[PDB]
Amino acid sequence: MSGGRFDFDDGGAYCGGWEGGKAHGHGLCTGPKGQGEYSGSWNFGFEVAGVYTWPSGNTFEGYWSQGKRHGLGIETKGRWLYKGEWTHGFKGRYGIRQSSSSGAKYEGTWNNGLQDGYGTETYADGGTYQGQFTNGMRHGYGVRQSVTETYMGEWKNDKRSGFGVSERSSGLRYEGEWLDNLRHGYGCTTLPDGHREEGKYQKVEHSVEGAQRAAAIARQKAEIAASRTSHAKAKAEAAEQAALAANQESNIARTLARELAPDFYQPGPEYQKRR
Amino acid sequence: ERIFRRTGGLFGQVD
Repeated sequence: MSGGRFDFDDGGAYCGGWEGGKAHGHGLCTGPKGQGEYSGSWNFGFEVAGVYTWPSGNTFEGYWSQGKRHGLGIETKGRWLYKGEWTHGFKGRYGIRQSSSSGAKYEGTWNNGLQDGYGTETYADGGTYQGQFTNGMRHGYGVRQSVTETYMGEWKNDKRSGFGVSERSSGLRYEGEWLDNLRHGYGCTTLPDGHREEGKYQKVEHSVEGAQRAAAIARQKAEIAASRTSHAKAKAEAAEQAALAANQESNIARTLARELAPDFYQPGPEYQKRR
Repeated sequence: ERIFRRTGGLFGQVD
């Protein structure tokens, strides 16, 4: 019903609807010195659906709750793009991060804004990891596919560590213990013709049994990861619809701000202009 | 890069 322009002493301003002394309806808000811009819908003091543009031209397009990115949304940050769920200002739980320049992506679960839980990481050269992540790193069990070698086994702080099996499409395989992406501990190596090799890099049959067990586990962990990746893909697609809804409210807010304050400079378009 | 959001008045409290 009412609205207008309110100028803050730091150079920013709110221009849009208000009701009961709170931002309401649609509105555009700029930060200190007019730097940074939210444009979208509001409900009694809180953003709902809209676009935040940083001075660099980077953007968040999607849903908000209690003053934070929350729900579905898409973040464009130059080196990469994130689409999917947001929880109280952080990426997650389910979503996809995709490189702007290459094929590299991560699809799966996130915790505290980091790759964490289960997912599929696809690398620049087209190879994959599928399985467990902890705090951004391959940690637990998972399957490392190359571009046709494949590792199935244990991981610790982003490196093969513990029991694991490495088998190339030539038959060259290693079953045993590992340390830092390097054969280390008890474990043999089978040749393509069949020639078995060194024991230490009796108790080797134990390390091979532990290796083949961890490879079996890793294959199950990759299966879980594949299910999580599929859900992350569905939530990234829902976030494409969230971004479009956010831009719809942003454009309504730009129009209103234009009517309410024809002279107020909306910085968002110029930010995005050459990005 | 961090999101600026103003406190009070027109805006609901956050934390």
